[PDB]
Amino acid sequence: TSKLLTLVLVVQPGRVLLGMKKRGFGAGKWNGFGGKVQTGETIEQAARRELLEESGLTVDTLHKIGNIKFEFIGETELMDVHIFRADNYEGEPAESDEMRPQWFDIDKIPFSQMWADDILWFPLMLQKKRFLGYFKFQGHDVIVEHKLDEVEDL
Ligand SMILES: Nc1nc(NC2CC2)cc(-c2cccc(Cl)c2Cl)n1
Repeated sequence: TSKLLTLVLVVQPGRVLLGMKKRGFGAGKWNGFGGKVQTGETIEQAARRELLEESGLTVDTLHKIGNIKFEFIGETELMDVHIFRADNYEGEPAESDEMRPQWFDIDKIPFSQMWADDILWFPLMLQKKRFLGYFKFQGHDVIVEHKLDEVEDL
């Protein structure tokens, strides 16, 4: 089994918008915006909705930039995460019950308080190189195996 999940990174020249998750799974980490994809909708439809609800932003075009499956040792279910880049948006970022948004300069991204994988795939996302990966975790904080390829090489 895989759980279908969406993640959106809103980017401007030199900076990325992240949100501090205030509750639930991954509470206390900065991340992009997203969540579960419901049965009967597309991955993209979920992403647009969840961005608006969590950050206040409406996006025109979402660019598909990555797909990573995550496995946790000792656990059955995988997370299938679909990652998008937004280069333009309407509205202004604002705190919601789920997320507190904040801009970070690209040389100041707080990787030590993000999911452990972000530091490894962020450079591909920032360079607009579409990618595919597979990560195996030992608990929430330790990466046992990480694999990443640009899809151009497959
Ligand atoms: N950056 C990043 N890294 C992740 N790494 C996997 C160890 C969990 C998972 C997620 C993610 C994406 C969408 C929704 C949810 Cl709930 C999550 Cl947790 N994001």
